[PDB]
Amino acid sequence: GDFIEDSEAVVAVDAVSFTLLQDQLQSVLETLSEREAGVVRLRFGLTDGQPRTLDEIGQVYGVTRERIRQIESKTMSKLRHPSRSQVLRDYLD
Amino acid sequence: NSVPGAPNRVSFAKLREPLEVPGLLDVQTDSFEWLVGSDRWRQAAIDRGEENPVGGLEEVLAELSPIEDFSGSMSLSFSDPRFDEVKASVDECKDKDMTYAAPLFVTAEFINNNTGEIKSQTVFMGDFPMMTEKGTFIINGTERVVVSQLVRSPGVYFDETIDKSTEKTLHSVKVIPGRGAWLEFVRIDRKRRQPVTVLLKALGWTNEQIVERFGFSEIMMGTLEKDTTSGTDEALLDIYRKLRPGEPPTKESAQTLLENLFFKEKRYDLARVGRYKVNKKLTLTEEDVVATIEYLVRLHEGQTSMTVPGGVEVPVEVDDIDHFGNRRLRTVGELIQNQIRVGLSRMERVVRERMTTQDVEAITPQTLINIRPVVAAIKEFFGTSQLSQFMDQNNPLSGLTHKRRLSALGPGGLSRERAGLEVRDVHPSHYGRMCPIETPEGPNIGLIGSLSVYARVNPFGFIETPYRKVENGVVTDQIDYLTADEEDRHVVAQANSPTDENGRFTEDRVMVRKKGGEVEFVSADQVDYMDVSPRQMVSVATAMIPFLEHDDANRALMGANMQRQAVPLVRSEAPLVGTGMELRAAIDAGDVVVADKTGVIEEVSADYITVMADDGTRQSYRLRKFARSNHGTCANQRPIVDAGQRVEAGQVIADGPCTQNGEMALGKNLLVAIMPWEGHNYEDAIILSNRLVEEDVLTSIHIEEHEIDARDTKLGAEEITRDIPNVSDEVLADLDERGIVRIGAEVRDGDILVGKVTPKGETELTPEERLLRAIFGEKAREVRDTSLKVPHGESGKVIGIRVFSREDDDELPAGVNELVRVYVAQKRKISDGDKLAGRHGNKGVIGKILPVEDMPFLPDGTPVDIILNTHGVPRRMNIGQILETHLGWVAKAGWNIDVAAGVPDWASKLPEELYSAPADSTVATPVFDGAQEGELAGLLGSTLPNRDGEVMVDADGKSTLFDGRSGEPFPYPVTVGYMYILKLHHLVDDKIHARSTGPYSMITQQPLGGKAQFGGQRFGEMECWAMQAYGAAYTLQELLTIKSDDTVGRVKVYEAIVKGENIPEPGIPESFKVLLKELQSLCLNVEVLSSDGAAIEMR
Amino acid sequence: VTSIRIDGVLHEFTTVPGVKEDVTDIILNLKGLVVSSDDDEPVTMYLRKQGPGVVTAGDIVPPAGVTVHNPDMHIATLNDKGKLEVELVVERGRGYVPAVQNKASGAEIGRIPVDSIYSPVLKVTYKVEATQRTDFDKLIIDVETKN
Amino acid sequence: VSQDVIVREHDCETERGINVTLAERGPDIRDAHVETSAFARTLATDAVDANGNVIIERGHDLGDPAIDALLAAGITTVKVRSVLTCTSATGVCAMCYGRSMATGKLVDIGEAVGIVAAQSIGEPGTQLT
Amino acid sequence: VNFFDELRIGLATADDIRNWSYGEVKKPETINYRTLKPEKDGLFCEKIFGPTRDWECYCGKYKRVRFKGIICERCGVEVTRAKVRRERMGHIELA
Amino acid sequence: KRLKVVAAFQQSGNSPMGMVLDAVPVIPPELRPMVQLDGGRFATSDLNDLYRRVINRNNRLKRLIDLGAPEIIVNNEKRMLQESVDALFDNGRRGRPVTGPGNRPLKSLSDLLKGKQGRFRQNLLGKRVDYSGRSVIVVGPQLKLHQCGLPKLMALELFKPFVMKRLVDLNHAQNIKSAKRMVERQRPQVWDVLEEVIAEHPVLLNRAPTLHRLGIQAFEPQLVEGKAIQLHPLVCEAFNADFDGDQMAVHLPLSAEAQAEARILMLSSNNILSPASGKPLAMPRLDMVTGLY
Amino acid sequence: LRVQGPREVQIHLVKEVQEVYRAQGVSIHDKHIEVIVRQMLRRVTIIDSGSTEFLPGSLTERAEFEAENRRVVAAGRPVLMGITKASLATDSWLSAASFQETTRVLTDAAINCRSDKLNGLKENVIIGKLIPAGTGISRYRNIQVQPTEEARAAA
DNA sequence: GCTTGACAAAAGTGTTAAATTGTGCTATACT
Ligand SMILES: [Mg+2]
Ligand SMILES: [Zn+2]
Ligand SMILES: [Zn+2]
Repeated sequence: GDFIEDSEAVVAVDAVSFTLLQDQLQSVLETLSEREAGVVRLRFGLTDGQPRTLDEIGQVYGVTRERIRQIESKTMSKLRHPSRSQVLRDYLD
Repeated sequence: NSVPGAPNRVSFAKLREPLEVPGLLDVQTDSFEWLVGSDRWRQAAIDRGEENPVGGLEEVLAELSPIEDFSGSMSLSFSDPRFDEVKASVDECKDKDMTYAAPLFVTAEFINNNTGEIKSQTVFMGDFPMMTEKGTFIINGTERVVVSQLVRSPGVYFDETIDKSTEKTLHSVKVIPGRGAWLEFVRIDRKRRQPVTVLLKALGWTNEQIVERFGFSEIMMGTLEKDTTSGTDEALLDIYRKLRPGEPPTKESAQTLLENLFFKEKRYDLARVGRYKVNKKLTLTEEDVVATIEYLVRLHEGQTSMTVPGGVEVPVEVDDIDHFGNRRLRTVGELIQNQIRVGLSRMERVVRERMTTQDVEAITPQTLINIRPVVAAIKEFFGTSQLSQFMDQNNPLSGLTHKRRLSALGPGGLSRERAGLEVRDVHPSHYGRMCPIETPEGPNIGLIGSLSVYARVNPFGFIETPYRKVENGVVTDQIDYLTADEEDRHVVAQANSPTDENGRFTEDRVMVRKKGGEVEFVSADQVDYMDVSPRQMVSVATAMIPFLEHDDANRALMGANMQRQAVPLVRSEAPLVGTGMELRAAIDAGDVVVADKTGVIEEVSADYITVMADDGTRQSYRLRKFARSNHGTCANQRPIVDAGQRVEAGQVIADGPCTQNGEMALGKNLLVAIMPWEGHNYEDAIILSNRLVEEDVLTSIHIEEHEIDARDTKLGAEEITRDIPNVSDEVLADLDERGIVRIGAEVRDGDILVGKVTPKGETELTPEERLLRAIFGEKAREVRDTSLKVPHGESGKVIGIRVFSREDDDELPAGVNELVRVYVAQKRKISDGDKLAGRHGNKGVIGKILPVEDMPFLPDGTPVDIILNTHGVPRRMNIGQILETHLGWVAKAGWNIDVAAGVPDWASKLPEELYSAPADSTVATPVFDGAQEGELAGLLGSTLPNRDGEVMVDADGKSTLFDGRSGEPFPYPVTVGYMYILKLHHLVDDKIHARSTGPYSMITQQPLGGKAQFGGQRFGEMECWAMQAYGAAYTLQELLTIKSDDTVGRVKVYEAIVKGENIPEPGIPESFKVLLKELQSLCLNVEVLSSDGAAIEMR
Repeated sequence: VTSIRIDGVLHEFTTVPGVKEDVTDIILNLKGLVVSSDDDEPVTMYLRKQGPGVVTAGDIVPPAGVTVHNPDMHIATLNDKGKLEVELVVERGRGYVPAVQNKASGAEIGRIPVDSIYSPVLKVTYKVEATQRTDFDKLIIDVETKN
Repeated sequence: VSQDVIVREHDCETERGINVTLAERGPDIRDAHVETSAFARTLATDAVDANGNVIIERGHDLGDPAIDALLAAGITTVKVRSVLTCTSATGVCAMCYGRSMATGKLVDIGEAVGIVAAQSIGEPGTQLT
Repeated sequence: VNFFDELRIGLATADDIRNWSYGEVKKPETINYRTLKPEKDGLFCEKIFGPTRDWECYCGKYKRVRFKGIICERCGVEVTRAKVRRERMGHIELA
Repeated sequence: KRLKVVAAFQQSGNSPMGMVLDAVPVIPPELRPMVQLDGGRFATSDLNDLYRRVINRNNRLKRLIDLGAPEIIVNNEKRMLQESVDALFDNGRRGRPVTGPGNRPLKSLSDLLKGKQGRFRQNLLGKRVDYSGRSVIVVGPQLKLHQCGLPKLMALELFKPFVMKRLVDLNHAQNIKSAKRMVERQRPQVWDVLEEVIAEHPVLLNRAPTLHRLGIQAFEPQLVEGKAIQLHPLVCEAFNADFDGDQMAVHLPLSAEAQAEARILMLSSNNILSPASGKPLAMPRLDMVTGLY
Repeated sequence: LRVQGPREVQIHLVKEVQEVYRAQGVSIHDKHIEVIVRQMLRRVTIIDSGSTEFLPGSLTERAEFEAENRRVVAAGRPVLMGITKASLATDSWLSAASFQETTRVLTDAAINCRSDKLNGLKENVIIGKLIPAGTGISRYRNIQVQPTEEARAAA
């Protein structure tokens, strides 16, 4: 019985790097327009942890779901832009 | 010698072996051949001894036949066991993880006494594991050995213990059967307060018979005079309530109780050993229970002779349980027989009951027979039993001594903890039977031992030793094998006593052993038998220590143990100074290839060797090549013969792992210097020439086995694949299509061997993780990565791959689709930290290895390979290691006489034909007749040159070494020579461990120990004591909180080191929280109170 | 000699059909090769032998600018089925350099790295004799080489 | 049994002690062991020769010089501070315990001398036949 | 806290035992032979001892940390860390 | 004697009723886990079969009570119920112990606490620890008394989180993830970094068995080639260290206090005399005697 | 003990113990032995209460016996007891449980309703507290450090 | 800079069939 690993045990190096990843995102997001960053956070549920539908994010900014879908595509090609993405690469897994 | 291809190794023995060493694997093969009773055993017991040989299988089958219920209306009879040809070959089984077995068949006859009908049916008992030529079994693919157990033979044994209080004498007799309750004098079934007289009447004998039979016994009359039992049936009642308390008896039950307990054959088991022991010494007979009490009364009285009332006279004396006459030794065949007997009796239960509820005339031998419990006994015996062990093979010698081991532990014997030191001590009767010098150093000492060289096992389980009988001061060629009982009968002449012409006593008086055994000096007049040769008492490994007679038993034991600890080298050089056994121990081990017919070699390949016999027949032998052994050593074999070569039956065609030219080579011959050197070789440490690295003289290979399977999971099927969810294409660079490492690849710690994947869900990815997915566009994959990687701290080249697929027909346990095994191998150069040793018990780690440039080096410019510290030698009584260091130099440089004109005085006793040997010739000094001190000196001067005629060593075995560091000579002459040193299975690569963070235990959060788990070190009770004595509270707290059990604190501390912040304050150890919970579960209310507020909650 | 490549074998621990020596016991033999090279830069030698016989260093065909100084040396013994095709790489250096693993170098799965001994010299000793008062010292050194 | 015994204070101040034999009856000759008994201790009371001059004051460490000095004056016994007589409420006191065998000086106030005693006693036990 | 003063013991009364308990385990059942999930009311039951996964009820209707400390009206499992599965006790009421 | 028990119940508020159980607590599931090993086969604590007998018998008792049943049957159930709760708490303490397959007795709740393998000695008074290693030891003759040879591979793993930080400080690695891979693959840059972090950072060395506190001492680590541990020859006496192949454990003190205790209290050169006889220990011996003699 | 009195038993036991170790060539300073012997004499048998609060035949600590026996406005005798029996008498119930006879200890503790103050060092080890010895003593662990104003000036 | 409508995938939701699971029962006589 004492040879069994605990698979749900917290690994220190990951929780720390996850803390560090949570830092780098907060920074990269600061390079986006207030609404651009705000839409990404709600879309993926960064702050709350609860993701939101395009219609729901359109409800906070007062637009259609399609408008949000558009703003989403743009900020993502902005995020995909190498100057923003270069730093997050090593967090692949 | 006497072996066809035997290499030429000159002996100093002054005697002649009258008897070749017996086949020393015999103890295993004979026991098994008896169990299966093949014609090879038939002829043996027919051509001598009893005329009705009964195989072990038939023997246990006679006990079953017939099966008859209380009615006797039906009888199920068994007979005629039969085996088919072995399912698969040994090689095939080790590969396919099956067990080497022959199916067994039986004839089952069921008879109905009412209808008089007969039903004969052939029955399949199961696959019965067979024994290899080498004396082993293949159980689920692993080679295993069944060690023989030491036990107390059934019989009546008396012991005299002085009264703890009155100091008066008392016996105290015991009778131990094969099976059933045991009695002691009547204290029975562990029920005290029982007079021995009350039962003597329970049989129905009237008191006058007591006064008639008791006779001269005074306490025999006073016990019946004191006993208040009146009548034979009333005594059975005083016996009935003590034996069966709680049950009101019946005259039918009161009488049958005693009859059924012992006399009845079913409940009480007469042993052939017990039946033979007491029948001569005096199922169970009423006649026998009287002679018991009679023997006892005539012991405490002091008479040495008891003539039974109607019986024959025998000595009345105490018995010794440690005397081998009373101690067997249940061999492998019997250990199997007993486990079969159990399996049948469990089946007889289902056969008996089955008859009742089965519709009659619808019952057949099969319908009553269910074989589950019979095969289970066998399978459950080989696994989980302590007498069935994984064969110990790092070298042929280790394997050969594993068989031939006899241990007193196991089921049917005493536990390791209870037995006292009286059984561990060597008895005088161990001589020539069980080697006294060989046992474990751990707290198994004396419980495990190895059978002697000439020892042989009796059909009854008693060890016999060969002797040569002497008559009228003349030793005959008659060789008689005697047990311990018949050895106490006679006077055993010493092995070496001067021989006279055609042979007879020369020395005025003879060395002899008495029945004490107490040694004595008497003339040639009174002797009967003599020893077959020196080293009868010694075992195989013990007999392999040159100059054994010069080393204290302490260091000798260590020396034997460590020979079986060595590891096969790539080169495998044989010992320069040997003993007798090296030749015959390697062939009898089976790790060498021997030819069974005279003939000539047709082909020699690294892969196989074929020989064309004079018989016209054609024999071929496939060579084991880089085969991984049980513990990871290398079994590689090499052919020693060439195409044209003629060869003779029993010769050696190919060398095994540790052998060279037919003799055991457990190590290399090295040039040794015994000076202390600059504090490097100190306190048993050793220093080495870097030559031993560059030239791969101590190098050895090693092979690890890695295994992974793809099974069916509730969420899908596991798939071996090359696709891994998150990796660079670099890690996969060495994987083939299917995702298994390519043969010939190089693998580091953490490299992938077999890629595997298992389904996962529902995942619920973290938001921070799902954002990167959108950005870099890598779909979160459907499955987790569970893949086979190489353990931390390991490395090598990929040797071979074995794949078993369900898609392919193959075979596998339910749920397992695919199994792939990967074999990694590495060359291990001799490394600082590895453990080396000689045959004398001298051991040490390599502390340093120097450039061959700076080393003590002889006048030739010949560097020494090893520098051994002078200080360890003198106090350890191992000085034999200095002798062989001298002889080693002799054998390496050659020598001459000493003649002319005449032969010098020392050589007179006498080296024969030994007067000259060339350079590099190999020597043999059998243990108890070896070279002698005089003969060493005479040889020590001899012979030049290095090349130039100058001599490098004097008659003291010393030389002037030049320091390779400063270049100046060492002020004094130093001893140099050649010593035989072995590389041992403790290696630094395996023993170096380190951990920072890693897996934790499930129930306790502590790190889990062992290298497999990447584990941490145990800081124990005693370590905490030391910490407390220092007064380091913060160190002690740290080790016990944030370095093990503190689940939040251990991740914080990491967070602190990586950010270079201060290390935080520790929390509560999880183990303590667990303790509170475990006490609560006992209904113990445990509250943790503060100063107040009273109860604190752990959460 | 640094590394070696044998067509049939992908690694050190197998056999070759018809050859008496296993690949590892052959590498041991090739250790005793005493070669010499003008160098610089690595250069491959070549050895191919068929049919029965005994292979030796003489059977090694050196490239232009290298030579084998003990062709008498036994490598492997071959039989009717034995065929041995092996190339050897000779580099230049000094001392003893342990086999460089091809994971560290750029080599592929086929290359067998081997321990390399670059030591022209074999065995060396010396001695001195003074020049009585006025004594001086004269030393003799005994130098032997591998050829 | 001894693990909770630690030095809790500098001085309990008791005058109590035990009488060490410090040889005897000669010449007409140190006790075979004054090294494990008298040395390292601290004097409970002044050591006085006849009639006499008080050759060593109470509280002295009793090194090697002190035993030589005392021996000259002809003192065949000395009263010494011991943890047996120590009156400390908790633990024992430095003065009563005496010199630390490790430091060679008065024991430190943190020292846990029970564990050290336990180990000092048990360690050689392997050598006890 | 890591600093407590006293630590006390006593006989646990049936009432103490019942107060510790987060439920009475009524069945000698460990886990389902097919799904391998904890059987309700048995040993391991998530309703009493706790959730197998963090902030995940047995059925899953409430899967999110958004509402901790609410019980699923269907499966009756509480939404919180699976760590409580280590801290929580049951009881048996003897007949 | 009988008073000692009767008196004990007066002063405490404990109702003596507690010695009879109306209800039995049940231990949390993770302390009696059931988990599948690698390959899917399952393993669980003995506690669960023990709890199973109890609840099985209690439930049968309820059943017989409700039907109505002759006392012989009902009383038999209560006797069985009593024995099962015994086995649960302490198995074999009365009668033959409840056994599983192979006739090995099941581990009771009492079996957890008691013995060398129980909670106290196994998991409480000692335990396995992070930031530790071991290897075989070799002689240190060139070392200063306060130093030890540490295998560089061993040092690397021991200090892994330290160097990971350092090589992120120096720009060798851009993020912690890269730093971790850089150490695992042992890229050559790390070595120079290791010497930095290891400098003047002490470590504890222990050899079992630990007899006196001197069986643990702090030293100054020195990166050493090879997989063995270089031990100063003057500390053999205290550790009772044979070079016949003994091994020693290394422990890395972390907090400032722990490192202070190492340098001040446990440092090799500050512990010379035995703290029993006061005689010198690190004093020369063996070779060093005959050399000076 | 009964003849020569408590302080003389100590002298005897130290001499006796010290004789075995002297026989085998071992040097142990008497104080180490004295530390151990001191723990055997620490209790006294209570012959009469008389108004206590103590029970006859019970072994109570000498200091705890002296103070509560005063009771403002109960006789015993010095008691020798071996180290094993002595350590079981210790006031820490979880210290006694970890030592030996765990079940016996826990059952007597739960009936006496025992409260452990966690003063001893083994107790603090088990719970992860700082042992009350060496650097863990209050006077040392509460040390406050600041640089001298003279030092801050030099900066 | 954003919105509309057409639209298909995705996700729920209710409705039904299939499977899984629980329980009762078996009457030569048998203790
Ligand atoms: Mg040792
Ligand atoms: Zn004091
Ligand atoms: Zn739910």
